[PDB]
Amino acid sequence: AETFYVDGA
Amino acid sequence: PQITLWKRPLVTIRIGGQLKEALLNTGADDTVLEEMNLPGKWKPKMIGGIGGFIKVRQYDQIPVEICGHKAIGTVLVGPTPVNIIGRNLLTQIGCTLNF
Amino acid sequence: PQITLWKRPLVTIRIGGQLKEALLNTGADDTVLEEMNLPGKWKPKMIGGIGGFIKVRQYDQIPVEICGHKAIGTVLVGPTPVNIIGRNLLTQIGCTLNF
Repeated sequence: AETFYVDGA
Repeated sequence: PQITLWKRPLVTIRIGGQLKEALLNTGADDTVLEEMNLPGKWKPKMIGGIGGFIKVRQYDQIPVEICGHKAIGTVLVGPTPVNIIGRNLLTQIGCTLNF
Repeated sequence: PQITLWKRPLVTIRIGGQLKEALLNTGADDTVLEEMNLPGKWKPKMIGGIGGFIKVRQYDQIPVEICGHKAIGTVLVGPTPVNIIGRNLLTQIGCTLNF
């Protein structure tokens, strides 16, 4: 599936 | 409203005059939208995810309406498969996680 | 409890008799943990996100305690940048988004 973790760094 | 998580939490948002479908993402620090021609000055930025990093364009103080809830802040634009509403905007509409 | 989003929503989880810190992620369909050993047989799988896809190990029916609440489901293990609790387990503990 899709794991949309987003690191703002 | 109260949103269950049986399916992806997608809601309608308004930005740059256009209405789009976006994912309410507590796992994203920033808001990232699919490629679109927004007017204005922007700065380059790299954001990381599962798999790696991608280059995006950063625009500041962009008005965004989420389910009739007005917000304004930073929006990143780049090659993402889905529109993502991150914590920077979620906090603005009083969104919380409850269990 | 009710969790605000000014900071990343991290909580303590217990799995395989160990304690770890994980991110409550409404933007993830599944739960993916950093490489660790887990009892049982695992099947190779691939999941995708912002910077492409990665290869993970899939374990089924794994008990996971999240902030004291019990869940038993599929847990993916691989090179994820951070421990992620996805919708598959968030629904089990009755988690919802509210605003």
